[PDB]
Amino acid sequence: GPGSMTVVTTESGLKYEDLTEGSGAEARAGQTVSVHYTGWLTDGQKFDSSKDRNDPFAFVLGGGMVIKGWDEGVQGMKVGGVRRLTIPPQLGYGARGAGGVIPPNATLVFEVELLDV
Ligand SMILES: Cc1ccc(SCC(=O)N2CCCCC2)cc1
Repeated sequence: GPGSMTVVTTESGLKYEDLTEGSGAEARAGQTVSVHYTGWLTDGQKFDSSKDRNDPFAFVLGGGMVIKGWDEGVQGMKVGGVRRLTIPPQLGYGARGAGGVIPPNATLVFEVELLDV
């Protein structure tokens, strides 16, 4: 009624959460799709807001211009759907990580919102 709430991990390691069911169409491979991305720290500190550009991030799914959690996340995400994709410190920035923005060892919380495909 009010909504669902569950967490599940994949074999790759990445994770994702349901925020808003999308009744449109799952992202296609080899095609460009516009979606909004939001980077949040372990505490909730925002370090990236696609909304800044005032437009959806249009990128080709399965091209190589994103991270594992991205390809896998969008691969399932549907138009108008919103899911919280959780990427580890290994499948994200990398062993180096950001100077002060993001720590070396920590879970990165990224929000994905499909606007169009
Ligand atoms: C603040 C900040 C500025 C530049 C970067 S690098 C962009 C990046 O690595 N992205 C991963 C795939 C989704 C789009 C963003 C990371 C953080």
